[PDB]
Amino acid sequence: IVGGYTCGANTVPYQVSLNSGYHFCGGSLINSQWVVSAAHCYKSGIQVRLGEDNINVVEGNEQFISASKSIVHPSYNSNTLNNDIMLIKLKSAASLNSRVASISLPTSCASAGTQCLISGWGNTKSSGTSYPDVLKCLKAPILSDSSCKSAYPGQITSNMFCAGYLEGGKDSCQGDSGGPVVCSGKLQGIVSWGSGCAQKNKPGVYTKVCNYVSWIKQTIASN
Ligand SMILES: NCCCCc1ccccc1
Ligand SMILES: [Ca+2]
Repeated sequence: IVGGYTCGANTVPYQVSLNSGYHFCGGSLINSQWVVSAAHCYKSGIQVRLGEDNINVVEGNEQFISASKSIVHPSYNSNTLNNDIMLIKLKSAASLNSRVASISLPTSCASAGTQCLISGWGNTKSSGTSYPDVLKCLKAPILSDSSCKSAYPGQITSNMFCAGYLEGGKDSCQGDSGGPVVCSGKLQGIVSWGSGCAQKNKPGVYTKVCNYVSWIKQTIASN
């Protein structure tokens, strides 16, 4: 997260860190045994880390649980990142509490101008590299579909939206991938891609979760 703030411990209780010996992507807890992330975060050997603030220190509210199954979206295209969504089932159910809680799926899509909360442990610089240990947060509005498509000609599909600031300075970045965009209490986006971070006229692109709710609900119910 570039241009954001320190969230504070456990203030984003649905935020997960995906770990394969190191943090590599975020995700969102959507019930006790299922996490939503980006398909581009797919890998073997994932441990889901719940209840994290500092990812390099054991602070007392963590739950570490191996993934038992990953399900990349049937139509994920790694070339274009269309359908950049993946479900991860936990080997055992998380113990739900204050510090570890699920986030609701959308009932309908969000509108341009709606403010959302984006969070992660990604790079905090556009001027180089610096990875935080504690969770970072950013409030940002959903941008109009036309400003998104103007920013990224030929590359935005109906399964994507842009959020942030065309002026630059405030964005998601490397390491935030797969994490949440929460608007009005619902998971409306997943950190998906962009051109650099926090650059002028290049806002972040996010998977549009409202298009996937029926797939998520059917998949969970069958698995
Ligand atoms: N604002 C876009 C978010 C950055 C996502 C990302 C994923 C993988 C490699 C670099 C960046
Ligand atoms: Ca920790």
